Amino acid sequence: PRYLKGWLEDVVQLSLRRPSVHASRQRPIISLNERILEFNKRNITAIIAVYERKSPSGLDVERDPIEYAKYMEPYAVGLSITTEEKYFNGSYEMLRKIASSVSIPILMSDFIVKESQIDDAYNLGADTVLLIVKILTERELESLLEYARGYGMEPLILINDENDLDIALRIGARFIGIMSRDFETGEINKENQRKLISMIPSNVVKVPKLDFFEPNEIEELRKLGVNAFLISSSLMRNPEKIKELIE
Repeated sequence: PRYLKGWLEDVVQLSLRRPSVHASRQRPIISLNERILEFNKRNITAIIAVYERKSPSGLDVERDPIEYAKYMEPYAVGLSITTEEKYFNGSYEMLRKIASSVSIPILMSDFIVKESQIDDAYNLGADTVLLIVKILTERELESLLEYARGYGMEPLILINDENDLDIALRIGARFIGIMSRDFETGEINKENQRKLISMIPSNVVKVPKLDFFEPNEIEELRKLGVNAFLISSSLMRNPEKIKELIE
């Protein structure tokens, strides 16, 4: 990985030590990026619903992992499940149980720094994985991208700034996610996100991450050629809102 400090260094050190899981895939592979293109062709808004394990406050808005996934299955283009344990309270067992319960694409969201983590994703039933440019060297990103494609996965490559985007385009990323929060400060900056979006070539499948939204904001981004949306907070607090993004 790159030279890091703070909690990002801490989670990288944890991920380097993550034991590989002993599981056997009993699930087809459903390409998430290609399903997004199918939704685009049918003019159906493509929402990747982000599941969060625990609520950040005492408000009892926690969702059962299976009920949430089953609720989203008829509407979402895919699901994002976070398997990081220390800060996000995820687990491999939670991913496995969700994947055996639904038949739509599952994105494994974690801090992937070694090949065995992609093995884990495949063996547990995930259809693709998240790769984060900021924590990897250019050559590590290239290697892990080729490695995931050897499983038939097109990973979602997550960028935060102009340097990230430059690397991603040069290595031939076809599936790019754009953060709305700054990586170093945690502050939401929709303005910087829209700037990066507008620089991505049209033939790349591009996916901004959004916590909250207004319906008009979605249409404006779709107008720029955004292909799909990663949405978290608004759907955890009100899962039924996904029905308002489709109809």
